[PDB]
Amino acid sequence: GESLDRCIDDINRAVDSMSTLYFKPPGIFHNAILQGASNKASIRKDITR
Amino acid sequence: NTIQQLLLPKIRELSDSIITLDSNFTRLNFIHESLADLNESLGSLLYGIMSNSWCVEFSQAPHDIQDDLIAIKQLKSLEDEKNNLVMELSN
Amino acid sequence: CKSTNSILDSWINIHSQAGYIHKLMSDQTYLKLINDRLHNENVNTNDEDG
Repeated sequence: GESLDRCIDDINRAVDSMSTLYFKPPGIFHNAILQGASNKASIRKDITR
Repeated sequence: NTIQQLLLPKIRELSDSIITLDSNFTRLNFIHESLADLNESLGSLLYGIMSNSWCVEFSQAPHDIQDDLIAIKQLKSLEDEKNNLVMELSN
Repeated sequence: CKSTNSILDSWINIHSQAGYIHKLMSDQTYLKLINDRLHNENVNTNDEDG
């Protein structure tokens, strides 16, 4: 019935909102710290950089 | 008729669960943004600290700090021994 | 979350070293010893064993 249509519409809206979510990418300083602590050669490469 | 009715509740709880999951993921996204901001602030502080570290010299940085501290506590204990021994002698 | 954890362990290491060397700087005897060590090196750098 119309309840089925309402449920389908609500699910579609929920999925559409779920797709539109954006998670912030790592910033400028996180990259520096993490790549300078990632690997033994990576620490030297980041110190050089 | 009644059989599509038999189904419809199941899709209804599915809809409820999906809506709850969507809201939970939005809250998790807020938490993720907060974590990113905290990471950026702390990483900036650490980067400044390490840049200054690669730029300054401290002339009395120890090298065997574990040996130094065990030696210090050993000397401390020997000093308590000396103090007990001397105050007994004086007494 | 893993990156945040890594940053926090770096902070933990820094603070642990800070605590150890604060313990070192707490004792006056070691500081006196390194002080007259500096003065001895001023008068004679050779006698490290001293």
